[PDB]
Amino acid sequence: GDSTTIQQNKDTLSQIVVFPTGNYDKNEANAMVNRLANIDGKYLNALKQNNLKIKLLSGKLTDEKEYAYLKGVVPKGWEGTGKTWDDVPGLGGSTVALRIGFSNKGKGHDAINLELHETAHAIDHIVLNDISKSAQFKQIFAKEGRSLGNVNYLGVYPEEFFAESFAYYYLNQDTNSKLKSACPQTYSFLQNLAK
Ligand SMILES: [Zn+2]
Repeated sequence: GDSTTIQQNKDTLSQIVVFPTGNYDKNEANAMVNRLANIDGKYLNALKQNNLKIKLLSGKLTDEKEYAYLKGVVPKGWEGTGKTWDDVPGLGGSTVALRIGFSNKGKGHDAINLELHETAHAIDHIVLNDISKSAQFKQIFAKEGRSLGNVNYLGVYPEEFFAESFAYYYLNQDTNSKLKSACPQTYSFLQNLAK
């Protein structure tokens, strides 16, 4: 095809994205925002309507004043390695905060791309009003919820199954074909949300 949808979507992301104060990888930051521009303008416009910002980081999480209490708190599975939220690869909630180079697979998380996955935790719980609670989805989540692995993440919150399957549905065609083959009803659910 062409780049027209991506050019509009990267310009819509400009309106809600926040970069570091200096000393960061500008090609990988802009490539993260391009990988998120490749998703859908309807959800990008809806997060812009909801003023939900994209915080790109290259430093301590505790250097943002909204995470100043988040120094010694220990997240699930990091007690055994002695680690805290201050060094997290990225997170989501009232805002999504994302660490350049650490949102890559295998940097202290098992997700295939944590950028798109934490962004999808925002699309789900802002734009779709947490559709992951809904019993029609839940029948499929109980059927197919772990056929793409990552089971000590996809077994903790329902946004994890949605966002990992959504990342397999957006990131690359080998992951499209793997999700279609492993979670077939889930691809038929996701196409009906996406259309
Ligand atoms: Zn997650």
